[PDB]
Amino acid sequence: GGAKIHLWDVNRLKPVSDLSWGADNITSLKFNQNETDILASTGSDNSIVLYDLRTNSPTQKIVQTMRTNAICWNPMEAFNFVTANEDHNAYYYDMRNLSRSLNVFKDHVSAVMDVDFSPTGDEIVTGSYDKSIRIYKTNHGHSREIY
Amino acid sequence: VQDLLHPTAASEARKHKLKTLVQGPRSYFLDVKCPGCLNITTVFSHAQTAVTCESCSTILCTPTGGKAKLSEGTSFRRK
Amino acid sequence: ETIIERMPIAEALVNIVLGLTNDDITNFLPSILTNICQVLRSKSEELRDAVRVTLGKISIILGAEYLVFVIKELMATLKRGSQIHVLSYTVHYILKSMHGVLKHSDLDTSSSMIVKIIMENIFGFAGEEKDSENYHTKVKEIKSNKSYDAGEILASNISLTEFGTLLSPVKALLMVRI
Amino acid sequence: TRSSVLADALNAINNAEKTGKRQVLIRPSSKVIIKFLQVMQKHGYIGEFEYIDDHRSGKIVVQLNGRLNKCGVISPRFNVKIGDIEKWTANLLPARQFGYVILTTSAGIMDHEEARRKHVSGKILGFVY
Amino acid sequence: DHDIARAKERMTLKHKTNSKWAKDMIKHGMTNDAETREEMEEMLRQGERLKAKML
Amino acid sequence: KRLDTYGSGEANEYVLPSAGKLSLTDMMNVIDDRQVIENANLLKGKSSTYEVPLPQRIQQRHDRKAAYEISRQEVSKWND
Amino acid sequence: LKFLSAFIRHTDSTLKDTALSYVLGRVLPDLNEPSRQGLAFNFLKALVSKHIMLPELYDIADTTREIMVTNHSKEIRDVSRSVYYQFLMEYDQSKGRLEKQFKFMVDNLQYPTESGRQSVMELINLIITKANPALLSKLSSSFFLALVNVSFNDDAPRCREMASVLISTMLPKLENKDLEIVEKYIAAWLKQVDNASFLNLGLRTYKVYLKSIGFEHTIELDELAIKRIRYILSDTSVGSEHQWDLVYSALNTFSSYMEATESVYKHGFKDIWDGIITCLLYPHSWVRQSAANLVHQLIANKDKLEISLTNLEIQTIATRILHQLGAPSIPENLANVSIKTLVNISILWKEQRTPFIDYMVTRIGGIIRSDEHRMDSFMSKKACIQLLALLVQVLDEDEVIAEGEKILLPLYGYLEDEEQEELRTLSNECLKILEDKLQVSDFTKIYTAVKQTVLERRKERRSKRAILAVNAPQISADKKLRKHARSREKRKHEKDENGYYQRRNKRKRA
Amino acid sequence: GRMHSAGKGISSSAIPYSRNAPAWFKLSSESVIEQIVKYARKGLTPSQIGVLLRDAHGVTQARVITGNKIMRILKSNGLAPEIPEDLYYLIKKAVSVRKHLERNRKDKDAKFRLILIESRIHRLARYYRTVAVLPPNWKYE
Amino acid sequence: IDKKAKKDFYRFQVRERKKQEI
Amino acid sequence: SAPQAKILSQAPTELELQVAQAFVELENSSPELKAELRPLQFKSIREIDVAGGKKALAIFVPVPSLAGFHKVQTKLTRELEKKFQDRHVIFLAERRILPRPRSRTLTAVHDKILEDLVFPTEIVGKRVRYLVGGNKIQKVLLDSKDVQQIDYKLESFQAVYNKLTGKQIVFEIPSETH
RNA sequence: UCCAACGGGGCCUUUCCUUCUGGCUAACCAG
Ligand SMILES: [Mg+2]
Ligand SMILES: [Zn+2]
Repeated sequence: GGAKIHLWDVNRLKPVSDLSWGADNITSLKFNQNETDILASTGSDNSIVLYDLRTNSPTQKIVQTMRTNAICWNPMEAFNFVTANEDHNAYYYDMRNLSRSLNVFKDHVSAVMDVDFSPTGDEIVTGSYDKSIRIYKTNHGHSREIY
Repeated sequence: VQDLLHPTAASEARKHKLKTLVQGPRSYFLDVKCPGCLNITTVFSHAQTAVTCESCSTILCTPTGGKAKLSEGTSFRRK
Repeated sequence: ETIIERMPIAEALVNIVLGLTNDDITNFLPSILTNICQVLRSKSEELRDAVRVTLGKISIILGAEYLVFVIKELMATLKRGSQIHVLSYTVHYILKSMHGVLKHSDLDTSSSMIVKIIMENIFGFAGEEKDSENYHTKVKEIKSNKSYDAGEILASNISLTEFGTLLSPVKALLMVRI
Repeated sequence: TRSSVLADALNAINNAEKTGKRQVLIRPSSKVIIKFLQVMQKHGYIGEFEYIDDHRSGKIVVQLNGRLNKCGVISPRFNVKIGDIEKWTANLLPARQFGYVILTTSAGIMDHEEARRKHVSGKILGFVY
Repeated sequence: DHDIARAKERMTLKHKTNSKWAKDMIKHGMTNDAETREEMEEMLRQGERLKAKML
Repeated sequence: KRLDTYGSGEANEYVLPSAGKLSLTDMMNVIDDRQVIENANLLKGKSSTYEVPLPQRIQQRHDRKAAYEISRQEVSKWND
Repeated sequence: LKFLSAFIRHTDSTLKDTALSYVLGRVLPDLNEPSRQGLAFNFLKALVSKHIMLPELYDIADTTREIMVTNHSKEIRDVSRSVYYQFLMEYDQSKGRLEKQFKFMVDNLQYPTESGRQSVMELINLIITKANPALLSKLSSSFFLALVNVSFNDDAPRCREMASVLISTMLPKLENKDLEIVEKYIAAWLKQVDNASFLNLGLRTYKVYLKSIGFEHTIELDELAIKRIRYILSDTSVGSEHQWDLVYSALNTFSSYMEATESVYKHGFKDIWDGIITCLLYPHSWVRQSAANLVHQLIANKDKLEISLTNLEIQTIATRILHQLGAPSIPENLANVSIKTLVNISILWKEQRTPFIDYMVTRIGGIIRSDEHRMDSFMSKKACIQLLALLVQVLDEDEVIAEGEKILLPLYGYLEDEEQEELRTLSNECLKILEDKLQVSDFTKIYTAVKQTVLERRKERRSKRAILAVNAPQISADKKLRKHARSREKRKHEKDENGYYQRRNKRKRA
Repeated sequence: GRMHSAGKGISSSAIPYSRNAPAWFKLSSESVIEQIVKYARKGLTPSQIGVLLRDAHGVTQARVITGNKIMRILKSNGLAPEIPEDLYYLIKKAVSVRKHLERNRKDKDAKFRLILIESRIHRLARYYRTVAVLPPNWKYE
Repeated sequence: IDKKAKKDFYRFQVRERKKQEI
Repeated sequence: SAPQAKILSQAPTELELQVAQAFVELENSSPELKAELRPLQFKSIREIDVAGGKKALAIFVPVPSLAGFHKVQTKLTRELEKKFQDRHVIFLAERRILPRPRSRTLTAVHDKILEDLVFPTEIVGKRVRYLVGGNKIQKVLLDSKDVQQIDYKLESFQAVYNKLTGKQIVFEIPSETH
């Protein structure tokens, strides 16, 4: 994902497919871990786009009030993913219904830069611009730890 | 925290006219119908003059500190 | 005020000189050809186009055996700034004009000089100046790149044995990052 | 009154970097400001920036990632020879190859290394490191 | 409605064609590769699907 | 009254204006035979003309929505 | 796919149907962006050519027929038409499907885009040109009505011309029973005298009927057309309510009728011929052009007439053709036809002296010297000056001498802006013909007569203004003031509704 | 940023981004030019003319509606000021203050403001002399 | 409009005043 | 009225004749709209392709008549798009550019062409996004007056602007997620 | 015959009319 999000094959030197909702550039992207054909990307226009390789097309797009820096899919729930956002928050989303979030994580005091799931799927870790790392339980909106 | 590049439309509506990302007027124009005559006159919302119906010389609005106060009995529509 | 009208006088001079004896030809041609190429120093585009057509006609009258002399004369007179772009535009024009008269292997002697001009104007400093957005000029020699067409003219004439002259600069370019 | 809009832009960027702001707004913009920011971007000191047209001098919004130690303008815009460039890089930069001096030359606005490569010179605009 | 129905007919069609079983079909060819029983069953299925379209 | 030049150009019969505009239904009804009409069996029925293709960005919008319904069905398999 | 097509086409070995089924599965979805699927179409053409039977090929046929009519690229429509046509003609299909396929084609003939309709007519033409008589019989009545609709009313002139051409090549191949249905429709439309639109439909369809099956195949339909033509042309006066479209249609079909048979020259058809002569000055230009062509054949074939044109009638025709030329704006074609008729009439007058060509010459000179409608009179002047050059050639040497003064006088001013330049060049050509026709002495005698006559009158007029001034200085002053007022009005620059500034006299109307 | 005062106000007009006439404006540009000419003939200044047109005729901006400024429209029709409008009003304000000071010589405040007003006339009069809008010999009172 | 009108603003107005002055 | 009346060009093209025919048909059908359709007349037509595959009709019109054309544009354009389906109709004024025209005049007229293109909607703003690698995205923000219409025409506007000015531009309608 | 690249030649984006500045009296000298 750069100016356009491209699909590549190892045995070809030019991009194999061109995916893009429009003209806006793509800042990050993360493949799903269970439904391996589903991909999510983050745009510079404060948007999250969902893709499916089986249809070779984007599927859904939601715009948020601020930019999202990182996305991680739940390794144990194929339809759930968390987003690291610039409004100090990390948001938990369901793929099938993106009009609301499943949860909000609220403890950081600067932009959240990265987020990752534990492979057991019961915890997330967030890194921030405020020089700290926080660990959350997926079911609770405040961190249990700060490093 | 707010996105300076992509402000909310509600947030911009609260800001001063010159302090928005792209500055433009908060005024507008009206179609004011004369009471006695029913002709339509275009009037500026912040009109500094007592606009008169050309057919009747009938007062339609009165200047104030900001928006002009429309004379009672005069109907209006936003143009 | 009358310079553009007088340039074809140079074409008349080449014709009368070529009728002379060979010793006289060697004594008058270099003066005539050199003098034409110095007018290309001019900052007038219309004068530079008038020079260019006279050089084209003289090139037909002469053969490819005189092409090496003209190109080496052209490289000597045009050396800095927009003059580099004028050099390649004029070199293509002479090749374009001589397309009918040229025979097979006529450009072998001047092949090395041409490819240096071609490569410098696609990948060299001259090529970059043509691609620069900051470079605002109305000169047509610079906005227009004719190196690709010159390469086609050359490949139509070169003997296959010397075709490694074209490929060698390509290989040198390909070794470095691109 | 306003004398150098480039100076104001660089000061605002420095203060935003100082206070930990992830974005900064610059008003007014200019061609010189855009070229200075493009050099900064090419060398990795700033990320995306967007220009906003208001039929006036304009505005810019710059994204910051914490990678700018300092930026500044050199006022007045002293005339610089090819030989002088080294001297300037000695006076403005903390180390030998740490940062760039930005010049406006006959071939445009560029860092000092590219000015040496193209063999051009002119006046000095500022520095970034 | 026509374009919404037309859109649905595609991504159903693309989704079926991407199916891993369809990829198994292309792994043989040239009327020389071994004809597996599953391929023979599809050949029977191709027959009636062909009949439906003629009708 | 006034001379109608209709431009300054040669007369062309194909440019000649026609007509109330006559539909194909009007022409076939003039026969008033009901045995000639049935011979034109292809001309009776619902209109079969194709709709003009929509703009691609509008078409892609419906393609994206259709792709999204399918993807939701695939992931809902994981629900159990 | 391009290699795969050449592999199947040439090499004896072939791929499995399962492998072929998968590839068509890949092609079908991507096929709705045909612009970059050209090489895939060649692959599809290979499969139908070898008649390889796949279930997915039937879906390809349904997709590729819509691409034929909806896509904008010409190449894709061409290749998608070829693959669809071969599939339709070769692959096994149920009768229920076949009717639906041909139902599609007729309805697509009403597609909005003109390129879509043109592509359909390529497929219609293929069926008409190559199909079983039984198949054509089933579809003759349907195509005819659909094609006739497009020919009658369509935005694209090319589509209307194509629709007529398809009917022209379609009717001859019809069976007698099928053609006999077509005759009812043309007859029925003509019978609808109440509706003007039905008359244009009948008259225009009758034109296509001739030159395809010919004249006298069905006498009853021929007679109906003449009654409609007689009815229309009779009521061409001011009180008449007929539209210029209906008059023009009647003249078109009569012209085709005139070519078909020589019965037009019998005494029965004289009433129609008189109406044609009336239409020479009909208010619409297109009616004048069609009337002019008919009269040209009338004059060229005046001997064929059972009742030869009386010299008075011929002279009345000449007056009306001269009046045509004097009209404000006339096209190139009407001018060329008019002078050809007037030259033919001149030959008759020359061969048989008619005491009632000197009359023609003065009328030609009147048009050349007219200043009315200066902005649009170039074509009338061109015809007149070219006409004089033709009259000189036909007229005998003794005869031109008598009329040499009349010929050369109007052209003298030209003999002394590109339109003005063209007129002066034509006049010089005319003088050269006069010089060659005459001798050195007669030519110079005529030239001096005009030169002195033109120069004498100018100086004579110059004096009259002087005597006018001396005797009546005040009235001369008044006349002078009116002259300057007139000039200023013509001299002034005015803007159009589009801010287009032009001088008053430059303003052009007809 | 007031000159001759400590005020820091920013009140002003905000020109809209669009440079085109409003879609709801459906009056001929010629009729607007005629209205400008009648108002000027009655003696209104260009500033006051714009107020009347904007308040009562829907003319958002004369340049946007007609393509020309009111200043340029009037000059095309023979209507032009003797001196620029802003300089005109400064001289009149000086005259009213000087008239007041004749009767009231103890008004040291009014004496102070006349100095500020006159210094504002000299700065403006200097500018117009450079652009040749004002004849070089022009001096204030 | 009458109270807002200037007697001496336009060149024609001063010329008219010049006319009556003499 | 004949179609040639609507066409200012002395030698009309076939497409010009067809569109003028549509004009006169609309005039005749209309009881009173003719009163304002009749004075209006256009200079030329250009049929230009779009990225989606369909086409757009650029109708070049005189500058002073553009006001009346705008006054009737909504109805006239809907009628023409009915007559010419699969083609997008747009009215642009033809503005003088010749003094090789100068660059500043090209920029001014290109902007004015843009405002003509967006009509009936208005341009809320313009932005340039500078990406890290060096790419630039030029974006034009349109108002939401007639969003349901212009949403179908945004690609047509981009194609027309690229074809006329040779610039890549992206039209966006803020306040909506497209 | 059509289409896409690449090369050439001729036109067009300019209807018509007014309109550079400075000296001296529409002229005449200067830039
Ligand atoms: Mg104040
Ligand atoms: Zn009233």
